[PDB]
Amino acid sequence: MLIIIGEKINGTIPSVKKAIEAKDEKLIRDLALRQSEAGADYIDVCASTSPELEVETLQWLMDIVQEATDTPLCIDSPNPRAIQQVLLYAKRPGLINSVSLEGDKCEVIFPLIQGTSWQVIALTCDNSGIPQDVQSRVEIAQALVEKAQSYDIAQERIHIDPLVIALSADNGALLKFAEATRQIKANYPMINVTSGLSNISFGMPLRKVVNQNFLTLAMFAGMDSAILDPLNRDLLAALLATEALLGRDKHCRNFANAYRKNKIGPL
Amino acid sequence: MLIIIGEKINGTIPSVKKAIEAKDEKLIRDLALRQSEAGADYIDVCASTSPELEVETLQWLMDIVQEATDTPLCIDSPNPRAIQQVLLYAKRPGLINSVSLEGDKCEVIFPLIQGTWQVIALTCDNSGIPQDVQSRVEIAQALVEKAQSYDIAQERIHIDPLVIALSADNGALLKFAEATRQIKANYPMINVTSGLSNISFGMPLRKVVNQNFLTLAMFAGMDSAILDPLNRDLLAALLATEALLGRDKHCRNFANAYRKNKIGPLK
Ligand SMILES: Nc1nc2c(c(=O)[nH]1)N[C@@H](CNc1ccc(C(=O)N[C@@H](CCC(=O)O)C(=O)O)cc1)CN2
Ligand SMILES: Nc1nc2c(c(=O)[nH]1)N[C@@H](CNc1ccc(C(=O)N[C@@H](CCC(=O)O)C(=O)O)cc1)CN2
Repeated sequence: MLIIIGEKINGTIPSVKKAIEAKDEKLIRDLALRQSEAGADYIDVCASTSPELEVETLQWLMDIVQEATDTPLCIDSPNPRAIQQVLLYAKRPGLINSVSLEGDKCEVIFPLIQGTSWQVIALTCDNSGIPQDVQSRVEIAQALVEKAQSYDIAQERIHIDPLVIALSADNGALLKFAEATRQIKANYPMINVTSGLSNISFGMPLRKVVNQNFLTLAMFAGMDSAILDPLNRDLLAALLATEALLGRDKHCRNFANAYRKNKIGPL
Repeated sequence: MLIIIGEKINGTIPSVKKAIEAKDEKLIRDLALRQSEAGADYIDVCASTSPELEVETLQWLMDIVQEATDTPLCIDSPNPRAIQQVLLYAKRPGLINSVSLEGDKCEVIFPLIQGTWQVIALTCDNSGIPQDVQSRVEIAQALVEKAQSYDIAQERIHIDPLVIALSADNGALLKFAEATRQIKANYPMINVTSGLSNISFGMPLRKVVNQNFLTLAMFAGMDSAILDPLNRDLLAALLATEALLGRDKHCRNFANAYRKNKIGPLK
């Protein structure tokens, strides 16, 4: 069954930016609870503030989220020092978003989780940036798994993100995401492949439609977890329909339950 | 690449049945036109009336469609004798819906199109519609073999694996994809086709399920489908899925359609 990382608590979204500035606890609790109620397995928290305010902002977001829901945190920062300084504010282990072959991300994050039950998203990039092909992404995923192994981190705890690019930039963006996913899972059947949805549609109209269909496909290609907006009813219906279509919803009960509970459908 | 057989002109849709009984040509003319304008490659025509009226009703439908559009006909009848009696009324080669190993379907239809027409061939026989993969694959081989008897090339045939309701078999889509893989493997030049609505029988939000089934079936290798191209949401899925599969250079059909208002909010 697809693992859902709810994306909505970010500093990039203007309403969330404004709620952080205001210390608007109600808005953050409501995003937390409703993402959980829609089926999120992790609640992403991303401060998106300046460097010097990031750690305090993450701490505030984690405190408020955990008041509202027991669903575990996905700590989203591009600064491993920030992640280090907030890990202890989590009440239970969750997901770290993320590491990569860039700079010292692995050597800061992996000692911090080596021994505990934290999981980790690992992006397929390194110091030269986004890879320019499938093969490069696959080799980077291998290098990530080996590094993780040297700190005793099992492949099961790892969500490889092959950083899908925009379909407007490369019309093979999905055919290349599906190929990297097949090769990575072929080399590591216990590993998890993850993606965000939004990058795929950057540069196109009706981005929600494009995101949905990419999800519908990415699931069929083997994607195990995804960062997405589970408050998007249409997206949630497509998600659950795709779960039933891939033979993961016994007697289509979850889909039927979601409609009867008015989780999906009009409206 | 997905070849669209517009399903609208049927004798089972209450409104079209009333148009046949009322001889309301305008309605049929506008379904032919709108389905062509939406991109249909073939216009399915199905009488769905008392047997002894079927030939005359098929002829009436074929004349009105033809007068309106050059988009070729898909003659839809469960009675091969009816097909035989109306074939000469088509102004140009189209598609015949359908043959199967049931009764004398092949023995009637194949000599009819030998030396000429494309054909949908269902994977069912005198015992009914098998639900398993292996039986359907074997039935398809038998059909391709019998079609070869009349010099009908693989390229002219659209194999329909008759996908059943997901609520009746949760593996229906998985089985579709596997049948498709095997059939194509054996016959790389053939077409695989499906309708979209059977899959969602017995589930709520049928249109949602149908649209995700379409996306999945396209990635699985479906070549043609009988569907409603007047459905704004289904067309937006279809076109987003064409772009995601690498088939819409620069995403130009998707953008063009959006610009023309074809897909997206009706503003
Ligand atoms: N590891 C990893 N982490 C990530 C991303 C990834 O790729 N991989 N990409 C981002 C995923 N997070 C978001 C958060 C919000 C939006 C966003 O745009 N939200 C709108 C859009 C609404 C919608 O489409 O439903 C909103 O209004 O809430 C997109 C990605 C950042 N974190
Ligand atoms: N070879 C083959 N032929 C077939 C089918 C198939 O499987 N395979 N199945 C049927 C396909 N034709 C239709 C026509 C109309 C509808 C239908 O239900 N239409 C609604 C709703 C349209 C919509 O959902 O957008 C309407 O109001 O027009 C469903 C299947 C019969 N012909």
